[PDB]
Amino acid sequence: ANKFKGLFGKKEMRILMVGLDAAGKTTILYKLKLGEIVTTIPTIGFNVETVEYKNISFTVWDVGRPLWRHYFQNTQGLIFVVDSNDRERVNEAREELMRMLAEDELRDAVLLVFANKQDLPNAMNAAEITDKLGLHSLRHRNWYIQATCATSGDGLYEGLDWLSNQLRNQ
Ligand SMILES: Nc1nc2c(ncn2[C@@H]2O[C@H](COP(=O)(O)OP(=O)(O)O)[C@@H](OP(=O)(O)O)[C@H]2O)c(=O)[nH]1
Ligand SMILES: [Mg+2]
Repeated sequence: ANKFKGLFGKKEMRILMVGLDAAGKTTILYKLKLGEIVTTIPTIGFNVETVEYKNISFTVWDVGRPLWRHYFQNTQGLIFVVDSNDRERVNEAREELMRMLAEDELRDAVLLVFANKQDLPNAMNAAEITDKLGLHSLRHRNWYIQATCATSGDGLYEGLDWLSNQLRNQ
């Protein structure tokens, strides 16, 4: 029994999940067990991973283009995954997140931040990640931060349940 397959209602739901390389995004995709990850290379050096099961679709790429903006406009949910143990690159994660949120095509996207790798000893917790990313500053933005360990699965249901509920009841 796959807990994610009935988590997104029955209407079309499109989610874009991005983040710096090594944040844990591909790990999350596999954990959903929603089918084969299809990799496309729309242009050399731009790798896109897609998972689709019935009404739910995840699109994934690393950050850090015209095609990006066409992916944006159809995006209802935006997930930003961050390596909570990588203090050296947390500011870079912030700048990439803020760059995406400045895009008009994502103006109405609901934002879920996965503060990933919470299993590691010296990982910043979700409150610290919230402050380092400046999420309290966000304007006209429906956002949530969820502590996760993608390799164990902890937190993934909780975050996606929050996001799905927001998308289905608004
Ligand atoms: N400790 C820990 N590691 C995690 C967690 N999530 C992902 N990882 C690990 O981090 C590395 C990068 O994950 P990946 O999903 O490839 O990230 P990406 O797709 O965002 O680039 C992988 O290890 P490798 O590259 O070494 O195989 C993966 O196993 C987590 O919650 N905790
Ligand atoms: Mg990857």
